[PDB]
Amino acid sequence: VKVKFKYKGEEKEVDTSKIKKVWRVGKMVSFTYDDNGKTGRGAVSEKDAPKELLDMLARAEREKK
DNA sequence: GTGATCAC
DNA sequence: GTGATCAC
Repeated sequence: VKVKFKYKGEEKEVDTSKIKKVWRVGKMVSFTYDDNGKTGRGAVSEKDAPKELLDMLARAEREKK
């Protein structure tokens, strides 16, 4: 599935399969991605986040340490 | 300010 | 070792 986001301003969308790290900053979801390139970075509202990313956040919220 | 990061 | 980013 895809998440569309703001960083800079050229608009963006990314397959959740290409998302390295996910975490919560306040009521915002922040993540890093890419592979062929640099580590891309993005964030979206925690309300308007696609269930999949939230699944990934939940995954990251239980990781030990 | 908040996490985590990149990019300088 | 600090600013710039991101949604509030």
